[PDB]
Amino acid sequence: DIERALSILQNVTAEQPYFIEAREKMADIYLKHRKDKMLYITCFREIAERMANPRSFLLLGDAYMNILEPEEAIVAYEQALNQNPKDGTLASKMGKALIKTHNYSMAITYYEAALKTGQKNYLCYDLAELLLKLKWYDKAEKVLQHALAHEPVNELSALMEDGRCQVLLAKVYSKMEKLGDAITALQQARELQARVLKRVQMEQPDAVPAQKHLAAEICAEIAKHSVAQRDYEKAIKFYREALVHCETDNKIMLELARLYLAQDDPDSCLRQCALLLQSDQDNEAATMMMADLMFRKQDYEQAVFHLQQLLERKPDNYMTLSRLIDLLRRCGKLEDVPRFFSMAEKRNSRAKLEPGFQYCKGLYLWYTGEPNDALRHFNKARKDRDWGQNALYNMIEICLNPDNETVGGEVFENLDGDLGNSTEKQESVQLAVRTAEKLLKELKPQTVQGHVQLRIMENYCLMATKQKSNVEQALNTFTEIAASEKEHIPALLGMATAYMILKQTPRARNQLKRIAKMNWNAIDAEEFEKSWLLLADIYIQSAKYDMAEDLLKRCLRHNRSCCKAYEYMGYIMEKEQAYTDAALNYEMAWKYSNRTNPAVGYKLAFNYLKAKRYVDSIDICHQVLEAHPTYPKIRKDILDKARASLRP
Amino acid sequence: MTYRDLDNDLMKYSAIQTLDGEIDLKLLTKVLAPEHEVREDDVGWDWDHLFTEVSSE
Amino acid sequence: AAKLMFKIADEEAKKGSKPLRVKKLYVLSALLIEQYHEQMKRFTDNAWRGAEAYHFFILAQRQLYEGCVDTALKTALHLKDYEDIIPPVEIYSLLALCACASRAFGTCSKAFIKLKSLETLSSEQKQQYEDLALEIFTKHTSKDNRKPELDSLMEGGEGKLPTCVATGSPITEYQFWMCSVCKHGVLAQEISHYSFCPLCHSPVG
Repeated sequence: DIERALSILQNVTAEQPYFIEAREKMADIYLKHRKDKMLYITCFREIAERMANPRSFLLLGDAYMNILEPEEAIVAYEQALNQNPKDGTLASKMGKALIKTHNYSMAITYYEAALKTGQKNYLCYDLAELLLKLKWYDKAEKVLQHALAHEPVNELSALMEDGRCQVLLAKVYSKMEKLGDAITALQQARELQARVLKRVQMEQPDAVPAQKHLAAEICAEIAKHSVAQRDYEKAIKFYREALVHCETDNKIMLELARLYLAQDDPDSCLRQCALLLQSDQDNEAATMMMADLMFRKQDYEQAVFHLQQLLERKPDNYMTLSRLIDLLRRCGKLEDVPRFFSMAEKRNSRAKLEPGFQYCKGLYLWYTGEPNDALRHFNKARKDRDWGQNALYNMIEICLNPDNETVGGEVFENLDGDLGNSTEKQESVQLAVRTAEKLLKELKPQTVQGHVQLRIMENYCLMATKQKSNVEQALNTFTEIAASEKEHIPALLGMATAYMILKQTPRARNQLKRIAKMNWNAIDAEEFEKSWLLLADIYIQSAKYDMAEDLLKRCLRHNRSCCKAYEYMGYIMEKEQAYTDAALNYEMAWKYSNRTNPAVGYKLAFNYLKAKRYVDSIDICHQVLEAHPTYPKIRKDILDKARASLRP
Repeated sequence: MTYRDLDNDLMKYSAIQTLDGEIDLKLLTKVLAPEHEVREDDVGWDWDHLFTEVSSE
Repeated sequence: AAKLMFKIADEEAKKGSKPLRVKKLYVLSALLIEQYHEQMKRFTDNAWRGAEAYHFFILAQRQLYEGCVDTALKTALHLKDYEDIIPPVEIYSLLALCACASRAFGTCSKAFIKLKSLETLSSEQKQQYEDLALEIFTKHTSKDNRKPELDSLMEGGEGKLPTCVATGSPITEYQFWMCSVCKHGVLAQEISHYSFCPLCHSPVG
């Protein structure tokens, strides 16, 4: 009976009580049932005309916001706020509408007037987060310092308010790089928060979990600032304090797990992972951190299986997928991957369009042996803030080194000359090098470590030019970085590679031995694996093959997929006249080239010929001619001598 | 393929993703159906066929 | 038959299916509602509503790909009426996009306020839309540098002009062509471009 409702509400007029609610109901009915915004607005203008007061003007503002007319909403909030200047809720609703209408100076000055009149706790946050989102972090800093310029008030509310103002000033000081002041502000918040707790326990005990959690979060931020100051022991201490406040907060558990990891306690890290997984089984970071610890403990089957279980809970998960892909690369079990792409596609038909899928797919093709398809799939990801940033680094790897060679390795850079002496290979490769600098210009850094890794890879582009001034500049940046950080593996590999290109091979040799003594880690892993291969080449130049074999096998122990680790080892087995074990290495290199390495194709057929396996040799001579028609030498020497033996 | 040859995957769509070289809209662009499925023709429909076609997809 | 065809058109809309497939599904239903009305000789009373919704949603995207972003904006403004059929996310995303490309950043602000209000969104999604809105607002403004005026009809008090199915804009003509099947109007100039009705694909007459 909509007309019974409207006629009753219309029978409430300017001289009667509750006319505001009656006209709001008329407005609401006309918007719901007649779809009429003008009947809604005229009912609301009747409220403004007949019953002008601060609450009716506030409600009129909110009505105009539901109607998407914020200018009349601001007129309504003005008609309220000039009458009740004490209401911080109205001043904040005023602030919201002024922000939605670019009236930022009015919002700022209303919040300043509310703060100067001593209004409620959150107004420091409203003004600070506004100024922060406007990137005026310095204005927020000065505002929060001015909001703390009083002698600290001993009231339980004011202690907690000043504690939150101090926490918020520390959150701003983080963006100011003022991390010591952030610690002092957080310790001053911890001092205030102790005074809060020692009254709350006696006069407000129902607030204890929230106030303990705020004390935990203060201790967590003190710990974060101490990580940025490289005092990881203070970081463990103040995250242990954050646990002593709250033993079961997901981020505090995960962060002390990260620090038990970072300070080489994998057992206490596994305790925090197990507790976190018991508190929530679907915590992806705890599963992946636990899987990495299983991988470090060589429980690779568990590391895989826990990421597989997490993908069977969450099929569309590009972090867990890309972690599982590298576990399967390091195990040498790449054939298991396509299942997990199909699971994402089955859950989400659009998954193929997503930059994290495109990043995971781009990684796979680089490991199967298709650098062009890897580049195509990385390129589709490349602008994304996570997946595109990580794709760009792998595009730069391919654009620097598309054949994945030891740059300056004498066992193979003295070969390939029928292509390597051509302008076609030279100019196309050097264009890829000179445009890897543009991929590096797309890697905008957000940390000093990001700037250093960026500068190193720009200097890897400068090395890869082989122009002497560029290679000397690269050596100089690498030696400058190594002088600032004597263990910085990507710079030490830079020094060695530049020295090899400069023919200063004795200076390269010691700077690689320097790396070879260090323990491996998952971040420097590729530069470790490259450095061991470049040092193994230099050891083959020295003919001391035993140290090369050790480096090649150490490389395979950290990553069983490495085709170059096998291809160098197969060459040593052929030098040692072990044509069978050479054929085993060449069979892996044939397989993991996706049969695109016809030089290994020749070697594999030739080693089968010498092993008195003439049918197997002829099988491979067909596979080489299939892989490449008109490929030189093989037909006459291998294929026709294997045929000629076949019945003697 | 060069870097420029790959960048063709992004070059055309950038004009819908981006405004004045200052703003990026990609979060909103997730709603868009692709141009070749959004295009329409001056071609007629009949109920038997239109039902058969919609049933065949 | 119309009710079951509408049930499919509703589910396939809510899946986020191909927009033109969903236009075809509501057109199949509307033609069955017309066949039930023919058999006489509030789902009963509004036959073409879902066909209009997906038609104007496709037309706004066509006008965006055509670079005609102010026409895309007018068509996307007309979609405000169809929140019962097309989820508000798609409407106000496409409206915010066309408003931003048009430099109607106040109309874009309207669409962003409408988006953030949605109770189906996470705080993360609300924040992501706010981040984009504030990026636009800080880099240009949160106000219209160029103004659409179609809200002059969409407030409903003065009534509404019929939106042309060929263009997604209100018909200002005093008298004009109307489709003998779906009974929507088209501008007497624009109908000359077509052999079949842009909404229902019936032959023009």
